[PDB]
Amino acid sequence: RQEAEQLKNQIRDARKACADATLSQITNNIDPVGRIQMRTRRTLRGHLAKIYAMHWGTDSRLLVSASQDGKLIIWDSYTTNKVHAIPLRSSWVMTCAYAPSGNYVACGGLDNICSIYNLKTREGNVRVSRELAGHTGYLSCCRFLDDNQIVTSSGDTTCALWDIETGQQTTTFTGHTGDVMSLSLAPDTRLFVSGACDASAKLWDVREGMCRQTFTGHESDINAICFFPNGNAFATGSDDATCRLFDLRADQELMTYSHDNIICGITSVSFSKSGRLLLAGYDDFNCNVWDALKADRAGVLAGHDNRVSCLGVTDDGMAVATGSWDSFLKIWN
Amino acid sequence: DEVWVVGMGIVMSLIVLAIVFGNVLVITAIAKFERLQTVTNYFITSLACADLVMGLAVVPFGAAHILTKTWTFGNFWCEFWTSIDVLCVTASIETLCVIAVDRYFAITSPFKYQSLLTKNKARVIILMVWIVSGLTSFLPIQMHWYRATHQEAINCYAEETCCDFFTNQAYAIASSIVSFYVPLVIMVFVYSRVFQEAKRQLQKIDKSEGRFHVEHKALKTLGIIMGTFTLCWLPFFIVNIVHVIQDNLIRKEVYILLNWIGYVNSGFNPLIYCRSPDFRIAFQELLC
Amino acid sequence: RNEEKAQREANKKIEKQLQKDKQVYRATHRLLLLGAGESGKSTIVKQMRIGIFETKFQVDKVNFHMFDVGRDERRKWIQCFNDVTAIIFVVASSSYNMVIQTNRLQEALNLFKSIWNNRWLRTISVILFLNKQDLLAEKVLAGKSKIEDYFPEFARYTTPEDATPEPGEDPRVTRAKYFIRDEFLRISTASGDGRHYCYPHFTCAVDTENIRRVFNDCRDIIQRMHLRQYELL
Amino acid sequence: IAQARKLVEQLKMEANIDRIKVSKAAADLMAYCEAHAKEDPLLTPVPASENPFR
Ligand SMILES: CN[C@@H]1CCc2c(ccc(O)c2O)[C@H]1O
Repeated sequence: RQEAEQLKNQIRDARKACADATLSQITNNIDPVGRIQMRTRRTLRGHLAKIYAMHWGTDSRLLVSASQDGKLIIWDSYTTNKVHAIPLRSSWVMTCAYAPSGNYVACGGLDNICSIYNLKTREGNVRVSRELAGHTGYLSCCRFLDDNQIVTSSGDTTCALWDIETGQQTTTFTGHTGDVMSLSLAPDTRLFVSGACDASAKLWDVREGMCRQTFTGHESDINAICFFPNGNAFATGSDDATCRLFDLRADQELMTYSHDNIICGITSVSFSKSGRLLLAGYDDFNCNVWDALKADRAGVLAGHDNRVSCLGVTDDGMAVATGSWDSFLKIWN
Repeated sequence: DEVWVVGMGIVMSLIVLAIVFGNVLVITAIAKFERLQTVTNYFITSLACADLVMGLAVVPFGAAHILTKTWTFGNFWCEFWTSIDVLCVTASIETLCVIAVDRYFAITSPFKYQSLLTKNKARVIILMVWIVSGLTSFLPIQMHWYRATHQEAINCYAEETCCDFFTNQAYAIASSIVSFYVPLVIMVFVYSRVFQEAKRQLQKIDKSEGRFHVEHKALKTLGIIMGTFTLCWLPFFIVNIVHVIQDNLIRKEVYILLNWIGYVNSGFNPLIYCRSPDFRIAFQELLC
Repeated sequence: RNEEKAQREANKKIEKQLQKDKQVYRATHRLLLLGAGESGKSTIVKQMRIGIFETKFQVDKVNFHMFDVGRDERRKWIQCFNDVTAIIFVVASSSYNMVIQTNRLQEALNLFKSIWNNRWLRTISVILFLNKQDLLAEKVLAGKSKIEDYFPEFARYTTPEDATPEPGEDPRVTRAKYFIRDEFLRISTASGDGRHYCYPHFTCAVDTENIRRVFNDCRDIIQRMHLRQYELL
Repeated sequence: IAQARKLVEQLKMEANIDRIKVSKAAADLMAYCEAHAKEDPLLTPVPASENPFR
């Protein structure tokens, strides 16, 4: 245990020595984005109960949402129509994902099983493709590496890489002390980071299977995770009111986003297409928009009767849709 | 004297403004926010719409009559205004009765209440209430079934400069019953049952947690709900039934004063049926 | 062209299906079976039956849905059970002298305090089942570990003036039962603000009338919620 | 026992890495944001004619 303490002290000393100047100092001369006003262009209605997860399709037109009613609805954002409505075996759902090819939709939750639904099937409109089992905890978040590979983050404090065709875990990632609550894939899909309740965000390498870096940051749990569009940075959403941005190469936090008035937690974090705006939800009914490079609040998104539990920015950056516990999906622009 | 007329006009204008502002604010709060859109709030907005209609049509023209002492508009407009007045009053009172019945079903049968009330059912109930209110007002007034065969009444119906209310026994009794007396009985039985339920819940709580620190509120709320409806409208319908029998003469001023006391119930209603914290937050967001 | 008509038809069919599902979902209540291990949750669950475990039972033509979860002290899935009709809390009242290191009853009290003061589970009433009454009676009646030895406040405790006993009972077992009950009730009363209450029940493995108790507790919960919503309570 | 050795090895693996100065990383993030600011519909108000949702 003495060697571990020495290694941790050496890592902290190296990080402190590497920090030349804070990102706030360098971005002083950058002009602020100014006040941003956003309006609810379209509101999606039909969900019976509160909504946890959402995912924007690669086409930037289709999005899928999950609710406790057991209905997994695929919406057409442009026409505000329901393309599909998939029932679920388990009413309690905590995650959902939409495959890049647009043919598969992943779901999971307290059922301890990740379910993949085949949207391409014509004999049956929607049906379960695989029943991915092996986790001993609730699946917090699932994401699609490809049309055949999926990575999930469960309450077993382990993230696993699954193979849909075979139906069994190809690789499992261990090291988190607490439950894993969020997961996001890097654009190249070779790397991904998973936030955990252990107040630490860890970076994983998919092919090697070994943890690479770990960022301490704040002390509360991490509920939301999201990479920068560049792929060399990511931001976390804490149970404390602080949102923090970390850099993989510098291996330390660059800037923390917090306000004196805000005391509630963060449930969803996503970046804009250019990365200039960090759109983060909150336990408070209103959402917030932060200037990533300056930690200056630009706009506030309000209009949800309950807490915001989902948020995402579409691939082309045209719109942002936040799914709150009010059983309503609101698309902003 | 001269000052008295100005004072009455100022009071009437203030009443018109208060009613219009209150009901418009309630309807706007219900419409703007999807949170407030609830099955019981459909009945609430039906009541608010009825109150707004009355305070915009019957109250201003009635004030113009009482100040002017004559009816400047045509003979058709007198009948139309009377029909609008009766329709609005009946719709408001029966909507109060429907709200009471909805609360009775909510507390009395909690399990079945969530199933046998639906948005379609609420719309059907509101449409039926407005249809019942219309048949009592428009059908008799427009087809001259309310007109009574009296010398003074026949003279009044002739000259277009005079527009008062003279009615036969049958229509008066039927309208009074349908508008106020059946809703009174239904509401009294409803609120007695709901008070019994609240009381028994209170003694059950006391039995469960008597030693630890954890019906004034129920009595106060029921008084604020029913007493203001009884006090505002009961005298008017009582004197209606009295002077229609004509066994005890009732002066026209005594009738008009009680009718306007009934009118102000529309303005009073938003302060009674929209005290919820959600409604208060919506009002605070709307204005300042 | 035809794509708009096809989308409209699909949306209309899906909306009708979701309306039927809305009726079915609003017509059914949901409960959470939350309790410490080895406290008899399996036996009581089987009594109502007549990764997650979902059992559906209906009484008086009213559908109840119960979900039992089965992994650490920290609970972040507990936020998923907001708006449930009631939380059923089964405890081993007989376990006042046990190692769960720590007294099992004290661990149950800590769990009750955590559940009561949780921000997400606010406005949710807890149905409390003091399971294993017979074992508690056997322990207290016979010579065994004293309650005062493990719970210091038991020495100053006295039987409440209500003193509602069963048809056959002993003073000592009644004192122990009521002390255990008022511990939970004292934890419950302080933090509550009238939105949610705690319903205590003394039950045993032999008893099979827990369906009626759960039904009555749910009826009272919904009635109290409706009464407080309209400000008559 | 065995867990401590695994944790120590994991910490050793993360310790041996190359870290670039924070100035370079901040410059890279600033350059990326400045370069891609022209193609961000959220940051700058897109015309209503080209906006798909309106
Ligand atoms: C012109 N004033 C009318 C006359 C009779 C009447 C009123 C209200 C409700 C009724 O059911 C009535 O029959 C009064 O507002």
